[PDB]
Amino acid sequence: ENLWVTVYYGVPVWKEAKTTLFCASDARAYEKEVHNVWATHACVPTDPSPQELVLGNVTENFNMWKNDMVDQMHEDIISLWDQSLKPCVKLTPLCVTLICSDAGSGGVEEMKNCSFNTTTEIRDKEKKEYALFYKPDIVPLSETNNTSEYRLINCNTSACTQACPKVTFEPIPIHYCAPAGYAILKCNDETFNGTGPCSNVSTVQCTHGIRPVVSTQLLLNGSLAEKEIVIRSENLTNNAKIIIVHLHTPVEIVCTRPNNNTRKSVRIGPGQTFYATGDIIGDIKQAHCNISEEKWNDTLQKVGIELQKHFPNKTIKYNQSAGGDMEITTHSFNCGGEFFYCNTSNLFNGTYNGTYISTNSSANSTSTITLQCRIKQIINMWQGVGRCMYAPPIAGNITCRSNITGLLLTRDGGTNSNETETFRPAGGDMRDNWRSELYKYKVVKIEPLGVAPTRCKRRV
Amino acid sequence: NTRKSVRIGPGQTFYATGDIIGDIKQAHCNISEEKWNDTLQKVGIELQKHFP
Amino acid sequence: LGFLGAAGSTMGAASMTLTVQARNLLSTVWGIKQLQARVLAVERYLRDQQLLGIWGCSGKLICCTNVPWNSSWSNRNLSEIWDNMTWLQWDKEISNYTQIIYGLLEESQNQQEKNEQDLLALD
Amino acid sequence: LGFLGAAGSTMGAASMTLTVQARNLLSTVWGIKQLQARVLAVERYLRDQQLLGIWGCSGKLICCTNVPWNSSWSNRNLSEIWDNMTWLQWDKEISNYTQIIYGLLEESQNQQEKNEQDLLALD
Amino acid sequence: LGFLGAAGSTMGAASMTLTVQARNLLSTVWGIKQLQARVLAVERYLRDQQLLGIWGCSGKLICCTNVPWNSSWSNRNLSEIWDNMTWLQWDKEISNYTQIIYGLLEESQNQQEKNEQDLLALD
Ligand SMILES: *[C@@H]1O[C@H](CO)[C@@H](O[C@@H]2O[C@H](CO)[C@@H](O[C@@H]3O[C@H](CO[C@H]4O[C@H](CO)[C@@H](O)[C@H](O)[C@@H]4O)[C@@H](O)[C@H](O[C@H]4O[C@H](CO)[C@@H](O)[C@H](O)[C@@H]4O)[C@@H]3O)[C@H](O)[C@H]2NC(C)=O)[C@H](O)[C@H]1NC(C)=O
Ligand SMILES: *[C@@H]1O[C@H](CO)[C@@H](O[C@@H]2O[C@H](CO)[C@@H](O)[C@H](O)[C@H]2NC(C)=O)[C@H](O)[C@H]1NC(C)=O
Ligand SMILES: *[C@@H]1O[C@H](CO)[C@@H](O[C@@H]2O[C@H](CO)[C@@H](O)[C@H](O)[C@H]2NC(C)=O)[C@H](O)[C@H]1NC(C)=O
Ligand SMILES: *[C@@H]1O[C@H](CO)[C@@H](O)[C@H](O)[C@H]1NC(C)=O
Ligand SMILES: *[C@@H]1O[C@H](CO)[C@@H](O)[C@H](O)[C@H]1NC(C)=O
Ligand SMILES: *[C@@H]1O[C@H](CO)[C@@H](O)[C@H](O)[C@H]1NC(C)=O
Ligand SMILES: *[C@@H]1O[C@H](CO)[C@@H](O)[C@H](O)[C@H]1NC(C)=O
Ligand SMILES: *[C@@H]1O[C@H](CO)[C@@H](O)[C@H](O)[C@H]1NC(C)=O
Ligand SMILES: *[C@@H]1O[C@H](CO)[C@@H](O)[C@H](O)[C@H]1NC(C)=O
Ligand SMILES: *[C@@H]1O[C@H](CO)[C@@H](O)[C@H](O)[C@H]1NC(C)=O
Ligand SMILES: *[C@@H]1O[C@H](CO)[C@@H](O)[C@H](O)[C@H]1NC(C)=O
Ligand SMILES: *[C@@H]1O[C@H](CO)[C@@H](O)[C@H](O)[C@H]1NC(C)=O
Repeated sequence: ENLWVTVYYGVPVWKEAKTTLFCASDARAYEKEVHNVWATHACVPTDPSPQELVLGNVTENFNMWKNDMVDQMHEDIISLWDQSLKPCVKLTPLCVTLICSDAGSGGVEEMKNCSFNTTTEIRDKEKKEYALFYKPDIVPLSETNNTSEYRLINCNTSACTQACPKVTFEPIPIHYCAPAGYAILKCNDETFNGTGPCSNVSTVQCTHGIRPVVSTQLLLNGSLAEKEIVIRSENLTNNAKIIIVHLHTPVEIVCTRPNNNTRKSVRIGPGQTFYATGDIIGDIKQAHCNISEEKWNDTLQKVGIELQKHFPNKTIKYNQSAGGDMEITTHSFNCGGEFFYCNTSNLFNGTYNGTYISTNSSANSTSTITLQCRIKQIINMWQGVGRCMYAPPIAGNITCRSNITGLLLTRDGGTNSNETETFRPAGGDMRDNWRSELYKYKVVKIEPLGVAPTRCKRRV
Repeated sequence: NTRKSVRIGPGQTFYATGDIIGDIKQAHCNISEEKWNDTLQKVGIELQKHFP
Repeated sequence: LGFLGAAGSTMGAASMTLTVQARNLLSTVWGIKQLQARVLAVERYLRDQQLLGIWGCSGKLICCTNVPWNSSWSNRNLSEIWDNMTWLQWDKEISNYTQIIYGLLEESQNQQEKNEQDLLALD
Repeated sequence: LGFLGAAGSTMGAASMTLTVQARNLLSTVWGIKQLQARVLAVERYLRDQQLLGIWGCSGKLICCTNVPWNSSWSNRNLSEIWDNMTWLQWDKEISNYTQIIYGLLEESQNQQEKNEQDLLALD
Repeated sequence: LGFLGAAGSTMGAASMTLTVQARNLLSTVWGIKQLQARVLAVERYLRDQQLLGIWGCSGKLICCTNVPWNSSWSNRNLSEIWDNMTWLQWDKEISNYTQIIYGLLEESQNQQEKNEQDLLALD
């Protein structure tokens, strides 16, 4: 008639906690005999059988703006980017004054000759060499009106470290897996705002293939949405929170380049050599990118018709960024080991007033949007603690036939009685891409012990 | 005055002593007299247990 | 059926699925994290095993203990407890009185062991 | 109580405090030392638990064996040992003969298991 | 006898020496390699202990399981196995059949535990 304490093993209860995570990669990336993909060879091989168990009738709170997986992702990418340049060449003796001039043959705009002198195997003798450095990597140091003295940009701040000429910067997928005694709750709701309750939560060992691309403004290769466009924001009231738009129908984007000569090898010490741009064989053409016109138009129209839900009696507008330097105001990414920084002025030129304009013309697919841009070599990413990379050039022509999946916008300062507020592309920190990728998941700790009062009593 | 910042390389900048504004005074230390006197006196009267 | 088969089900319905929910407790830069997760899994499994092994319930699910249940912990009848409430909110309201319960089972187990010692030494 | 509550008390009173003392066996420059200490704590606990598990006293705080007790090890009476001697000088006295006792418990466990196997396979 | 005292001895005489080969399973430049090897040894022992405990044979060296042995596996007479053969040839000609034996032991333990909880609940 009384009650006695009974211990239960295997009780399904959760606790919110933070822990370190594994690494999982496919077995097809281990066949390459050259060490590459920024050291993604030490991960345990994932099983070829993904297990996903759906929970019955439970709800769960979710918050992606205060998450531990995003911070661990950012710290892992920072530390592994800093680790891959340790045995590489240091660009210490390239701080010499560069006697630069325009080439005699042709115009060759956006490049300068910049011939210097460097030490041989003897510390006494020095020999003259030449290269072809890009225009944004060259700073005119000047005490008078001298139009020939130039120096390297990264010899003024820090670092001066070359990338090794054997690794690749391709985005190989990785999976973050919780250890034993931990699980990952994943929300499968199609209308997930980003913060709040979820009614279709499922327990998961670990995630899908996460592509760690490097991008600003627009978002490169990644997972799509499920049903419609989905808009995420922290507060959606202030003008300092970067709003994320997650698309449903991708838009094809390609990028090209002209032809370089080769990687001219210049020796600057015992064993340590660097590869610069030699001559240029062919013509001089701009390095551009192409995006389909009608796909971008009705994609931005769908973004307009669903961004008008939160602003029902207002019209939206688009323009460029509000000024700044090169690295923040331009959509920047990587392809084939070459970095691209391109303005998006022709992509954010429009407005939506609440009226849908259909485009029923199958014979007008010829029109495309072009984006003209330049290429940097000395790289200052992460906005600090970056250990500035000198990317070596690539000999042949390169192509970046890719996929677009998301947009990073930011509101402006809205004046009083305004109904035509504008949205601008945003740069910011690198946490936003992985936060847009790790929205579904939350790490959790299971506790398999419990107590309960029962009618059972042990034998005396 | 301040840390005079002298740059000797690509990012390796050190800070040396710059100027001095004012007069020149000697960096000193101060200890109360009677507290130190009776503290050393207590040290002596308790150290006298091991030396008769 | 692996992790969390009936995590939001009835209290009495979770008793028949305990044999399949607690089966997977053990089954450079990215080498240190693997080592730390490995050691942490070892710590969790060994702590769980010894804590289940102090009060004489090693390797046995649904273990019965002769310590009386005080009415100051729940003060509500067992019928609606075992057919109305899930595990999570029950764990939320029991979490303030876990150390006293663990001490009571430890004392009861040790007294039981001393009683068995005296009983076997009486012969 | 806490960390070694009956650390100096009566031998008989130190037999009812085994649970509250054995529970705490698992609970950059300064990152290697913490992990190494945690691993060696696991090493010591697993060695102790395995040594308890060899002679058939696994999961029991107090266990009895059938090996005879030689009088040459102690040559002392039971009553004043259990009511007058603290554990510390007792372990100091028996420390010259622990390996013989461990080997005798090991041999007695193996012989008892072989007799149990013969009796069980006889049927 | 220490390491492998009966690695080629009589099969019937090798059953008196399992304790000494089970007592010793745990006993900068090289601050990580020995740490990884030591943690690997700990998880090897823990995997062995969990695999022993998963079919109800924990804390007991020679445990018995009620699942039968099929005639398509060994088809050989017991007397000259236990009086003539050694362990190494047995591991040579049985190790290709071990996984289904482990599955049969797991299913037999599941059946035994389910009959045990049914008998406890019906009483
Ligand atoms: C988003 O998603 C897109 C789609 O996958 C990615 O684009 C791919 O980028 C990779 C580079 O990381 C491209 O791979 C490169 O292809 C070049 C051309 O390949 C053709 O020619 C070769 C023979 O030369 C054929 O074998 C092949 O089948 C093609 O017909 C190669 O020349 C490149 O070789 C380089 O890498 C190897 C391996 O390290 C080196 O040994 C070489 O010397 C050289 O350096 C390379 O293989 C791939 O082609 C692209 N896909 C498509 C469809 O074009 C984006 O990178 C991805 N991310 C972003 C941010 O956009
Ligand atoms: C950059 O200037 C160097 C000279 O400082 C050029 O190198 C010369 O190229 C001509 C080609 O007609 C050779 O005849 C000379 O012998 C070269 N001089 C050297 C190597 O010291 C170099 O061509 C210029 N760069 C470009 C792109 O024209
Ligand atoms: C060395 O780097 C510093 C940055 O720490 C440069 O300072 C600014 O650089 C930008 C980029 O050209 C200029 O627009 C600013 O006018 C510079 N000054 C300030 C106060 O912001 C500095 O110019 C670099 N050195 C040289 C010689 O260019
Ligand atoms: C809702 O929860 C109850 C818990 O009593 C469960 O029995 C029922 O199956 C759940 N509903 C669904 C559709 O799973
Ligand atoms: C570079 O070094 C060489 C050493 O051979 C020297 O003759 C020359 O004057 C230096 N300067 C330039 C601008 O070439
Ligand atoms: C929950 O997500 C799963 C994912 O496989 C899906 O099959 C299921 O239909 C979802 N539940 C509801 C109620 O839509
Ligand atoms: C941010 O959100 C909180 C609560 O959701 C709200 O009180 C606050 O006013 C918001 N911030 C701004 C700038 O509106
Ligand atoms: C974008 O911002 C500029 C900044 O003054 C403003 O003049 C312009 O009207 C805005 N819209 C467009 C479509 O350029
Ligand atoms: C991008 O294009 C716009 C429009 O032609 C132009 O004003 C701007 O200078 C270009 N470059 C950058 C870095 O924005
Ligand atoms: C935007 O589009 C209009 C009309 O298509 C065009 O006149 C204008 O030059 C474009 N660019 C900017 C920066 O307004
Ligand atoms: C650029 O490279 C691609 C490789 O996919 C090749 O098909 C194309 O012909 C190249 N461009 C030119 C102008 O040759
Ligand atoms: C991008 O879109 C194209 C066309 O739908 C598709 O073939 C490609 O697989 C997509 N990219 C990724 C990474 O899925």
